[PDB]
Amino acid sequence: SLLEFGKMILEETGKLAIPSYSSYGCYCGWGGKGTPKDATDRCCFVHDCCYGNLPDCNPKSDRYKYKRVNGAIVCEKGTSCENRICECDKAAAICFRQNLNTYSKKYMLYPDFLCKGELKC
Ligand SMILES: COc1ccc2c(c1)c(CC(=O)O)c(C)n2C(=O)c1ccc(Cl)cc1
Repeated sequence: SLLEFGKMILEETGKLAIPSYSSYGCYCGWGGKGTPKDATDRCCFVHDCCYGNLPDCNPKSDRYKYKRVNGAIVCEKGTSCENRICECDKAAAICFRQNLNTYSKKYMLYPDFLCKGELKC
């Protein structure tokens, strides 16, 4: 679920998901279109594609369980949808952590009109 994902993001990065990752670039949050602005935004593009692999799952609301094995995220067994949603969220949180060094506040609240075009998953 979005609330869990926000907690996983905060745990990984030390940034609050809202507002650091909820309106960032072209894909973090509302998403849709354009060339991702930077590595962090690319994390969000891939996460959007990951959710898109799961058209009959409901990632905003479906809760999954995960644990920490020392710092590593281990998705625990739930339903198929929950397992897959967890792996998508885990990857995004790790991606955000791996790209904190280039995270840029100038991309927060990035305007939709600067995000134009395709980019297939
Ligand atoms: C490839 O682009 C997508 C497609 C679907 C998406 C998202 C991004 C994000 C992006 C996000 O919030 O990070 C969410 C939440 N999607 C869904 O929830 C969703 C839910 C139910 C169905 Cl049936 C289909 C899709």
